Formats: sequence, structure tokens, C-alpha cells
Amino acid sequence: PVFAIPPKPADYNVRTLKIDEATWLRMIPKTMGTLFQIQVTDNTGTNWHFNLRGGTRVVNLDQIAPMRFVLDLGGKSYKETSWDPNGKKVGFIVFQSKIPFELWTAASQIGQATVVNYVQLYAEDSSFTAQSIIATTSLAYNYEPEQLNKTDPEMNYYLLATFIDSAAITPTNMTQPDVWDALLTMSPLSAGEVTVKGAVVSEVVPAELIGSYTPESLNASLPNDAARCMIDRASKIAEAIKIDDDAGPDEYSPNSVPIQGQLAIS
Amino acid sequence: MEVCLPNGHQIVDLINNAFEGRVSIYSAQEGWDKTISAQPDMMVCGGAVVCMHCLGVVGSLQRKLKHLPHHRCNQQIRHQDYVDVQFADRVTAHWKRGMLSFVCQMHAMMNDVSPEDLDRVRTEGGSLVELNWLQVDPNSMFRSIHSSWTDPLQVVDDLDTKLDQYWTALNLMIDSSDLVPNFMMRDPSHAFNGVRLEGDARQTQFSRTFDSRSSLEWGVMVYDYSELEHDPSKGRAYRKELVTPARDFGHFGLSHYSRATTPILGKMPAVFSGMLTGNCKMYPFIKGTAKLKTVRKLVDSVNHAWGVEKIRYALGPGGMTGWYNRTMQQAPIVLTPAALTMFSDTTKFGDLDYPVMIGDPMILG
Amino acid sequence: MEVCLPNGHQIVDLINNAFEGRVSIYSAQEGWDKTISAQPDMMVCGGAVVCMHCLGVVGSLQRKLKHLPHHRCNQQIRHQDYVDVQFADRVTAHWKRGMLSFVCQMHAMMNDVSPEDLDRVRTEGGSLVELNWLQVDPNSMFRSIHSSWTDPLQVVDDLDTKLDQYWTALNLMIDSSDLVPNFMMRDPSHAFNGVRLEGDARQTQFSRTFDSRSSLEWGVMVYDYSELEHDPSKGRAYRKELVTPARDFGHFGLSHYSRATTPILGKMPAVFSGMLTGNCKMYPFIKGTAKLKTVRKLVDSVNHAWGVEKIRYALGPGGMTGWYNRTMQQAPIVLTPAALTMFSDTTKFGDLDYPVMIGDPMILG
Ligand SMILES: [Zn+2]
Ligand SMILES: [Zn+2]
Repeated sequence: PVFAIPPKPADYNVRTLKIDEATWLRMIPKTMGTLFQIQVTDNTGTNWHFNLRGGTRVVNLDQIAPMRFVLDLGGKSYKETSWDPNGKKVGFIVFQSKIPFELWTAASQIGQATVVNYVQLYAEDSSFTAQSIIATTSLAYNYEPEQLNKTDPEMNYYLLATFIDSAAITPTNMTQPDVWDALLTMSPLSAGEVTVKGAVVSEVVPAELIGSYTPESLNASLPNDAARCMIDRASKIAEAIKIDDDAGPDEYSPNSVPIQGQLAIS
Repeated sequence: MEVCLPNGHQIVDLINNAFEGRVSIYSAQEGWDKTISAQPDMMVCGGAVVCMHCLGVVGSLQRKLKHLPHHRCNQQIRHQDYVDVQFADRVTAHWKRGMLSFVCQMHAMMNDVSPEDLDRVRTEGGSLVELNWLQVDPNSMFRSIHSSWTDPLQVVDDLDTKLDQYWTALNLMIDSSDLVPNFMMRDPSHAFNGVRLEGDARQTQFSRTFDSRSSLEWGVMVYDYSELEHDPSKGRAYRKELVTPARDFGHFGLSHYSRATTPILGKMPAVFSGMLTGNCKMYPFIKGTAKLKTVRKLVDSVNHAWGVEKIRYALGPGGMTGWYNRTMQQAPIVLTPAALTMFSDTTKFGDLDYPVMIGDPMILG
Repeated sequence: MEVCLPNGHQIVDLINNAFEGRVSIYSAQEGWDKTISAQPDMMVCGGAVVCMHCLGVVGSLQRKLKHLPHHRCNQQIRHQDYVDVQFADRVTAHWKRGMLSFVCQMHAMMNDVSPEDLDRVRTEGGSLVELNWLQVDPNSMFRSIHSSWTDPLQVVDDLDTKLDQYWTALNLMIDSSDLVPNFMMRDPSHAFNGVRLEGDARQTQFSRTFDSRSSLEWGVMVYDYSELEHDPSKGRAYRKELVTPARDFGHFGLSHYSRATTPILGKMPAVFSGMLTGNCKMYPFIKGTAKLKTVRKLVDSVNHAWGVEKIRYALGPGGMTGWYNRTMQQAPIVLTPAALTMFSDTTKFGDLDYPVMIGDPMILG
């Protein structure tokens, strides 16, 4: 709480993230012929159909702190030989299971699931011939840890984004693993919690943050990552030094020598 | 707990759902299950959970609701002010279930034709399957003075999955054997203005929608291909080349094109999305401008009950009246399922040669 | 000059390279050239230059390094703590060079068959080329008790380019003449658990990896298609239709599909990426979960030597132990070259008909 400051949103394309970089993503391994149709209802009792298969990715909700998700499928295609996104529906499904997502292969392992939100897509023709372009969407979901109320330590909380339909989705028609190849915007729903590389921490050691992030890791960090915060606090220092320093290339100054001192002894 | 009005696009969504019979309704009596009619307390409008007593947003699909949330409700939205939507939704729901029972019926029969009978028709032609229209959903609000729209919805698990499955099975069969159905149209608009009628079917009065202002109880209308059989120059060979559905719609398993039925129930043709579009969804052939009118009474109701700025800030430019107008001009786009504008441009046989009459649905060669 | 630990993905990268024998190692003795073994001083892990004495990042690929940078080194990372990686990398390096000499050998021979001999086999079948396995990389750690993994790496300029070129040439020839090799597998996993063994080959013990815990010295294993030739109903015509590689993998020049060899060296089949994937890269058929274990000792080593927060902030959630666990679950994805999961699903002939034995590699009709 003391370290944090008002955060800013971040954009990602869950499909193009590297799972060995974004520690908050899980994925069903391809090449295993994994494929199974399931059914889940939304909070109004309405039943929905969708498939999970090799490639399907989910967000591991546990440990990311209060967070708002907004998905924009605008510009994407998803047009296949026997599937037209136009008029179809996509939704956010939140699973609660004791079984790790990577191990899923049958509908029986998904534990408790609920379609928490959905929108109907509108497609048209894009500048790219033979391709359909989906209209802009703003599918939202607010992850409020207190609402889920995790009790059983072996419980996993997952977030998925796929096509859902009132009619069973024929696996050979719509083959995409999910609709995560889209623009996802995350916005922290709290400014009192901080994470470090994907997971919440009750406290930070500012100095240990120094030089510990690769470009890949920074880019994959959550909007409430300590690094991001460190950077916004630090930039006020940079701004300050520039108001006072008019040093040209390679010229010393009262604000550069402090480093020189460390280097001299080092 | 102050509440706000929903945004324009959410009301457009309510309407679109209503005409698919899938509006999520909540009543204190039955909860979220609308199998049994009751006055709506809440309805889901494009994600938002709206109170049907003030038309204010009291929640969303994200948090589950077991009751109508406690809110500062102006309580000026009367049932009569939105029943047109409720009517539309319930009647479409009754309609889909009715259409399904009809499809299954044709399916089962077609799926019983002995290989001999089939092969004979393949070679010479002639009747192969016939359903007594008096048996097509006999106790629906569409076929009996005793039934009403407020009646319970026939519980059907996986309505849309079955509709997809059976319609597909049926059409694949009809296509493989170059058969001819008398219950299909190349352009449903011809039903209301084109095809020539015979028998009692001549007095038919198409409201072209689902509203409580014109009887929806009527007979099952189909084509009377009788004079076609009689014609010498229009024997089997002719049918295989022009009459079978494949010639005007394309081969079922290889087309995006939608297929429509003749007015089987509620004087309303049904449109099925092409197979290669993902699945086979069924939609009533009602114009967007017609669908929008279901909220005409609601507009005045809202204008009377809500503050000027509140309406302006939620519904946009021109308030809710402006929204209604702007939407009316967009109806062809924002209130029209894609399947309705996906018919083959090229049509050899067409819908104008033989007459339509109240009769038995059937498949022949 | 304080240093930090590398990030998770950089260690995953180290491992992936090791199993391609391409980890960039620097020793004070030999510099960046690892032709001659020496204890590692630095290794490149996904762009970062890591000190092998504390596992701290002391540089990157951007600035050139001629020595190990002066830094505050905890010096608690022992050679034994990362030798499993060094072993993996060096052995794979020895393995690739060995596999190359084998490919060239088949190539040259195949590229010498007189047009007469070729044409005869094209017509009746029978042997066309045979290599005495005793001549397949005779002095490698894989074929001689005298050789070790620490031995010098046979200097081979353009190893990967040659591997691509020759494997291609060889397979194009084998394909154009519908020939049959006895050194290929449709699914290398059958080598460890499937194909039936004969002769001494029966006692073979597959570690299924490259580690210093199971002898890697063994014979050259191939298929014994002898009984196939004998079979009357399985003459040339039969082979052209089911046995030639094209039938199960696809025509070499027109496929994405990978082709694998039988255990020729180090009891480890080799997988070649399809031609239409860009080039023909060779990879050992080792599971990702197996590859990860090479850093198991390093995890404990790091946990013992580094500060809690330093490990947490660099390796992520769960520190380095957590990283190891999370990576183990992802092994099939993050530690598996694409080529290993790119085999044709459809397989007519397969790998289970004839037995595998320690014998001569050969191409026949
Ligand atoms: Zn209210
Ligand atoms: Zn060091």
C-alpha cells in the first residue's frame, strides 16, 4: 500500500504472449488430440455450448489482485471454411477446479463454471480480401477476489474467452482454441496491492527491483507490477534532474557524479 | 440506490433476442425460468439487468441475482409499456418449439422410407413422405383457439442443438436423393407478396410479424406441386435438374446460403442459416423495422417517467425518441440477423410457378 | 558491480539450446570456442551473458566480451551444479556431428549407384546401398569405450547447412525412386516403446535422454526388413505402395511433416524438420520434461547461494523452485522443438511390422 501509486492500464494479446514469460497464463498442450465439448450456464440459468481443445489458453486469476478485463476482438477474422463469426457470440467463462488446467482433457475435470458475460459479434469485409473483420467489442469482467472467496488451497481460478453458442459447436467447423487472439486491456481494481512478475506480494524491496526485469518480462507483467510503479516514481526524479541539469553529452554535473563515486570505488 | 437507464445498443439487443425467443426474464414467481408466464420484474438487455418497473439498470450478468435488487425505483413503467416485447419473445419461443416438432416429424418419416420406396422415387418420382398438417403442433397457440401465448412453454432441452441437428440431417437426405420438398422457399418475402394462393389459403392475412394485433392461429401452408406431377414435360428428369433444392440454394453441405420454409406456423416463414456458417440457426422472417416497433410504447413510457438529462445521457443524441428514430433508419442493419440476407441470388426454379395452399407438408421425387 | 540472476525464460532458453548443442560457452582457456572442453566461466542464456560461478548476469550479446567481467561474485555455483547442462550440450554437439557423417555416408553411396543398378531395383527390388555400421562414426563416445564426452568436438564448418543439404538430397533420391530405407521411423517413440527387438538389440536400455547416468556407447540400430523381401505377397509392387517413406510421411519435397531415424547413435533417434518448414533441422527425440531435469541441481545450488528476494524478483512467483515446477508442467510446450510434434497422423506401413536390430544401415527397393 505504501509503495504503490495510481496505476495505468496495459494491453496484451494473450495469444501472442509466451507462457514462459507471462506466468499468469495456462495452456492445454497441442499435438495431444485433446478436444472436448462442455456446457456451462450464465447467471440467469441459460445454458451455453463451447469447446476446449489443444491450444486453449486461460488466465490464472488466483494471485493477480483485483483486476478488470476488457476484450476487443475488433479487426480480427476468425472466419473459417464452415464458421462465420458474424452473429456468433463470445463470452468470458470463469472456472473453479482443483485440477490444473494443463491436465484437462475431459469435461469432468472443469469443476464449477459460469459464463460471466458475453456479447454478440458483428462481422463485415476487411481491407484484406477473403477475410471478415469483426466489429469492436468491449467484453468486460471484473475479478474481485473477495467475491470468489477462495477457501480450498487446491482451488484454481481460471478465465477463458471463446465462442459460446446455444447450439453445440461442431468441433470441425470452429477449430480455434479460444478467441484470445484479440486486444486485452487490464485495469487494476485496486491501488493498494502490488504484484511482481504475475503474483501478489505483501511488500516490496525497491532496491532489488533494480536490473531484474528483461524486456520480455516487463512487457508481460500485470498493470499492478512493482516495476511499473517503480518506473513512475523514478520518472519524477528524472523530471527533477532535467529541470536543473543542462549538461550536454559527456559533461559532468552535480547529478551525474553520485554514480561516478560509486563507480570509482566499485 | 440510484439507477440509470440502459444505453441504446442494449435495447437494440433486447429486441434482437426477443425475436429469437431468448430474452432472459426474471419474475418473483418463477425466477429466471420463463417456462411459466408471469409478469417480468427484470430483463437482460445486452449485458445489463434492467428493472421492468422503472427501466433502470440494477445489475449485470457478472453478479448473480436471486431477487430484484433494492433500488430507488420510480415505478412508472407499466406492464402494458413493454408487453409488446414480452409478447414477441414468448411467441417466438412457442414458434421455435413448434417448428422443431415439425422438423423432427419430417426427419423421422424421411428416415424410415424403405430402401425400395426411396429408390423407386429416385427413378420415377412420386410421393415418398407425407405429414398430416393437422398433426403439426396441434395444441399450440398457432393451431388452436384454446391455446394462448401466455401458456407454458413446452420444455425442450437443447432446442437450438436439435433444430441444428435435425434440419441438417433432413436436408442432407433431401439433397443426396435429389428429392423435392413442398415446404421451402427461395425468398420468403414471396410468401407475403408473390406466390399465388389457392383454396382457403387465399384469405390468409399476414401481419408479417409476431404481435397481439392479428390472429396467429392459422393452418399449415405449403406448396401444391400436384399440377407439376401431372405435367408430362416435368417428369423426374426435370425435377432433378430444376426443382430439387440444390439447384436454387446450392448443395446443402457445401453452401453458406440460407434456406427458408413456407408459412408452416404463425403465418411466419422460418429462415435457416447455411451449414457452412457454423451451425443451422432458425429465425422468423420479420423485418427489422417491424421488430423495433415493439418498444414504441416503451419510448413514450420512458420519456414520461425519466428526467430529460438522464434520458439524453443514456440514450444519446435526441434522447430516447431520437434513438428510436435513428434506429428505425438502421433497422435493416442493426435489427436483422445475417441469415435473412443470405439467400442465393441465382434461382432457376423459384417460388412463383405453383400455388401455395393449406395442406400436408411432404417430400417427393 | 552487483549482478542479478537471469529470468526464467532465459534458463528455459539455455536448456533448449543445450539440446541442439549450441550453448555459447566461454572458458578462460579456450575463449568462446568450445571445440576443446574446459570448465565454463560464462554461458549465454537467452541473450544474457551469465557467470557460471554465481549465475549472475554480467553482460549481454550486445557488447563483446573477451574475459569474464569483474563483478561481485558470490562464487557459490559449483561446476557439479550445472555440468548436467554442459554434458547435455556437449553430447548433443558430438551427436549432431556423428549423425552428419552418417547422412553424408548414405548420400555419397546412394549418389554412386550405377543407373543400371538403380533401374533394376526400381523394377524388381532388392538391395541398392549398404553401409557397414562399424564404419558409422567409429571413434565417437557413442561407439568406443576409449572416447569420452569431454573429448574435442570434431571441427565441422557449416554443420547445420550440411545437415540440411545432405538430408534433403538423400531423401529426394529415396523419394523419386520409391526406394525403402531401413533407418527411418514414423514415430520415434516406438523405438523406446513399440518396435520389437531382435539379436543383441534386445538388451538395449534407452535412457531416452543425454545424461551421465546411462552408457551412451552402443551399436547402430536399424530395421531388419529381411523377412519382408522373402514374403511373396510383399514384392516390389507392395513396397512402392506402402513401404517407401512417401506413403506415411508424404512426398518429401511437398511436406511439412518431420521424418525421424531409428537409434543410429547414442540410442537416440533423430528428428528432421520438414522441407517446407524452411530448412531441414535435426533434433534429438528427448522429452521436454527430461531436458528440464538438467537444471534440477542448479535450482538447489541457486536457492542456497542467493537471497530470497533476489531469487523471487528474477525467477518470478515461487522463486526458482516455483519456476522449475511451473516449467515442468509446461515442458511439452516451452521445451519442445516444433519438429518433434510434426509427424503425419496417417500412417499406412508404420513402425511395428518388422524388428529392429543392431545392423547395417541400407536403402533398398
Ligand atoms: Zn425499478
Ligand atoms: Zn560470478
